[PDB]
Amino acid sequence: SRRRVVITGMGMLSPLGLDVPSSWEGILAGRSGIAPIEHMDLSAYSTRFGGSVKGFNVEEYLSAKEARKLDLFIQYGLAASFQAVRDSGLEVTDANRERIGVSMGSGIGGLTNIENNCRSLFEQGPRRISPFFVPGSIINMVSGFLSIHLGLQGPNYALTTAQTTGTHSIGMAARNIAYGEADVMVAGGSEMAACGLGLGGFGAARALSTRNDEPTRASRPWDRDRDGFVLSDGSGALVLEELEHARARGARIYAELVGFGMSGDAFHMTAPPEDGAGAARCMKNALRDAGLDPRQVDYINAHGTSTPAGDIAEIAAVKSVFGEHAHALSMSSTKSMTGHLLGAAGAVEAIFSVLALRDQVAPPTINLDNPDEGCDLDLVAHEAKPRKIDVALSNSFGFGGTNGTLVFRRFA
Amino acid sequence: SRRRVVITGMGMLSPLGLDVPSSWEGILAGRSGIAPIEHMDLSAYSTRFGGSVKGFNVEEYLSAKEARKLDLFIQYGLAASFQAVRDSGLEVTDANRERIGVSMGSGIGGLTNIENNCRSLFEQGPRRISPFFVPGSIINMVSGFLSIHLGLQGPNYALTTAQTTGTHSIGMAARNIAYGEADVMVAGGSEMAACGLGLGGFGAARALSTRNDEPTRASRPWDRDRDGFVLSDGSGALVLEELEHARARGARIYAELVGFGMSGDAFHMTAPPEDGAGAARCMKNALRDAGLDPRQVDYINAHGTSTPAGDIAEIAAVKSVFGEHAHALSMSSTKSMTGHLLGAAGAVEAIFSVLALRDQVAPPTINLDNPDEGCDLDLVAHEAKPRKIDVALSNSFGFGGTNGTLVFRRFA
Ligand SMILES: CCC(=O)Nc1nc(C)cs1
Repeated sequence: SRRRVVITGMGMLSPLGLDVPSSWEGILAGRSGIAPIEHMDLSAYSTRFGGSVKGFNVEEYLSAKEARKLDLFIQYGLAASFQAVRDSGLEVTDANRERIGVSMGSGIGGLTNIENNCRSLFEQGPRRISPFFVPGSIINMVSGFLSIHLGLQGPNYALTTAQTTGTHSIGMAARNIAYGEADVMVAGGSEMAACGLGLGGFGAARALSTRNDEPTRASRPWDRDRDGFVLSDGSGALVLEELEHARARGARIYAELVGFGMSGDAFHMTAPPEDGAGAARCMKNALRDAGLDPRQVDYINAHGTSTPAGDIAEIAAVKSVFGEHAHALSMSSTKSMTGHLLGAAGAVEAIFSVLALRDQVAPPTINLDNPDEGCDLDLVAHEAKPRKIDVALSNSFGFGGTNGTLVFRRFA
Repeated sequence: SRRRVVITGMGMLSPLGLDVPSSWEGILAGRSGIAPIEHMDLSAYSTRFGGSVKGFNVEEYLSAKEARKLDLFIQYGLAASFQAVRDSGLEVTDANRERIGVSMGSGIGGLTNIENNCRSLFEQGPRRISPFFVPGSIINMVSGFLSIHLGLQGPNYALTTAQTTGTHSIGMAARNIAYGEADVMVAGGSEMAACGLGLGGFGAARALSTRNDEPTRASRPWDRDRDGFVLSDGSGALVLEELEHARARGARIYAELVGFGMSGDAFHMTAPPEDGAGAARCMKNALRDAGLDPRQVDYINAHGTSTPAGDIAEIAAVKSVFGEHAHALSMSSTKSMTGHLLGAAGAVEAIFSVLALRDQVAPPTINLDNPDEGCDLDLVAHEAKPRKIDVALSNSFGFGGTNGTLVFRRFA
């Protein structure tokens, strides 16, 4: 048998705000965090908008000297991790520090730092590359820096599974606790790829909305006028905790993490299969992991990226998995508001799924003005929907055909 | 309930050879694969040598059309994966494809692709960025492309934990099989960071040997004249397999993977503590995991990077863990010959550890002419030592104080 895993702490930077309760207020009001990107010449670029983190103050977390050494994606990781640990009330001691680990990941990592260090390498040669370039940019330094600052000696690692990183990080953090390798983990992801290489990289693949005239309307999952996803920045982080350990110290428990699914499409590098067979296997694996029958699911936080092929495959997968229950469950895409935080997408959407359990409300899919062929499920168009939710799914489907599903259940 | 995990396949690219056997003959013969780098102009760099993969033909594995769009780390990752799966004699069917996953990792990833597309972006503009830039560069696409080529629909992910990547990838892939998430995993890592950003970034942090005039003598772990690590490129992949699944198909079994440890130093972003405290925690967890008396350990394949601080911390860690038995076991650094393949160090060194069990031989530490203060263990200076090896242990340490230990033993 296996230990049960609860959420005792949550932390976040999104395009909707600098913490969870502000972000969530935005989610439930159907606000967009999408706007033209500032302080950057995007003239030669086909996309000029995204979800930026607005008014982030890194000195709330770090000295100016330590923040200077660290990619924006690491600063966002640390902010969310610190918020989450503080949200948990957890106290690290000599007695427990070896039982507390970190799995914070990122899809794309330190592009902003790689751009600046390239600028210097090409203009001036290697001798202007920063000393802190490697340790200030590599993806495992959110885990590394947080572990050093808080004295965490538990499992210390980072995942990079593109747009599935946050979901994988949280699920495999939960595995560490359930099989007794740790009692507490800080898990999620962070991303800042609304930079030249991010917008250029994804623009070159024509993966991005080019709807520059109405940036708030660009992200329209399942709408017949969608034209690709919206690149967004930020971080999610949860404190996962073994249930007995949480009860003993009198922790506030948001929800129980009951199920983790993984699967590979083994199909295509960027495109899912049309029937979502991989997402369907993953969701089944997640429900079996939880010992739940598909009928018990009430809410799904879709991947719902606003790509033609991606949005339709998720409908196919849900119909397949859930048969005569696929219309009963509510399924929204909060990317309609936040855009796609890539590796951080799963972290922030896990939090939104937890808070849909707390508040008994399905968040909206905004911009779903004209559902496409076959998109006839309860996609919670335009407006939040209060309803009964005992069990919430959060899905993530990534490049390389890598899939992740988390199942959260109400704790009482 | 926890299942046993054996090695049925291995595959490799190293500075010593284009596969495992040719690599291994180099290891046993004490050959260096370190040489001035020929593939670029490094006259403006303080380090102008490393461990290149020599004569690599990607068209032994992939069509030119696919290879062109993939970073060398990914080509190297697939070449090792393909070798390993072929060497396992495993056949992939509808019966088993859902039970076969992949976790191939990288510390630094697609830095050549990211540098070249950065060059394109600043000299020309976003219109010259390759459409294949993201899928052909991000770290999780070794696992992705492998899954697409072989039809592996099991758990699909990648770790990025710097110089620990390969050990963590292998260990967590065994935890997948152990806990029943998969029956087979292809796990390891790949690296190709020998570009301007790679040599420059590590050069700017003053971490690299500058012994440009004698590159074969540069990597000298525990020698008093060591002056930094040597940067090397390549790939290690292993087929991990549940024991009864291996027995059921008459798999040839190289050895059993009995033990995995992780720990955080929670000390420093780049420097190990002088006492080897987090390395000691990590080996103690690994040994307890394997249910072993620490006197059972015959051979340690050390991290052994040829840094002043890293090398001595290891002696301390080993002495602290093994007490007087620290004088009986043999410890060596194959990095004396391969140099440091970073996130792939853990993968090729796991294979070296398994081959040390099969051929009953401790590979040498070359260039160990004058061992440093405290470095008084059997470090297998100069020449391979034939000796009894039932239990072999492979250590890795990384930036962010992230530690990994694997324990292998002979299987009969
Ligand atoms: C190491 C992180 C990484 O691969 N990031 C990438 N971003 C792009 C846009 C391509 S590869």
